[PDB]
Amino acid sequence: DDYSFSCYSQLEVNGSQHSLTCAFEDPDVNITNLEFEICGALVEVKCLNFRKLQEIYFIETKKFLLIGKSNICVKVGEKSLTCKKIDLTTIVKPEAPFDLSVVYREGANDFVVTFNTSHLQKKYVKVLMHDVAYRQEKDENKWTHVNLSSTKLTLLQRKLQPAAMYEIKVRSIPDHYFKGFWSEWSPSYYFRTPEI
Amino acid sequence: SVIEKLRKLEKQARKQGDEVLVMLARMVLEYLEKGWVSEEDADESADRIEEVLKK
Repeated sequence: DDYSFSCYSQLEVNGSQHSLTCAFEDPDVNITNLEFEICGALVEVKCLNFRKLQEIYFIETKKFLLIGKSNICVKVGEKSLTCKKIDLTTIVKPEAPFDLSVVYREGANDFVVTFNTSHLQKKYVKVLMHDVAYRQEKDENKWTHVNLSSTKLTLLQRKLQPAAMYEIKVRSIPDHYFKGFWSEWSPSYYFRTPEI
Repeated sequence: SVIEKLRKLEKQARKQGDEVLVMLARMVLEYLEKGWVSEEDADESADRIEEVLKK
């Protein structure tokens, strides 16, 4: 497909408003004459037009029914080039976690990793799986990934190298009725393990 | 019946303490009674709810 694209939704991203972001899978696609439209599984209206924003297509609206498939079409004026049936509840990209913090406790000989997510206060995409990734700063392609369903991870002092600089970051994916993609990574946090 | 499946799932989600699934099963029942969604889409949605409850 010459007009091959992919999308991600963000539910309750701005209060009760949801968002939908589409882009061509080939980044060199010339979008001069190309417009995007979504029809079906909408609340009061039949169709909605996307806003073209430099390289992506975006809609921010409350009018998503969130049950049933929507048809997203690429158009040249009124002619449809390609259409795709997408369920907006299966393409959710969570907002990134924030407020990442690592603390070392001498009494327990452990690192307590905590973070926050705005998804805990939402109605729909409340349940996520998180991915905490960490590495020794000096390394490239040597990240260790740990999954968790809460916002607190405990790492044992003996499972990390002593007297070393570590980098740690966290991301989330929907893990319940809603499916989708990994969020952006949170900013990195840097710490040093004790000398032992 | 799709409607009876959804009322069974809502009760199971209440018992399991899953407030998101209670809200979702009710939303699907409500939209189906109004003709806002098809029986096909309501049945696939009920199958997704049931799969999360099984976990």
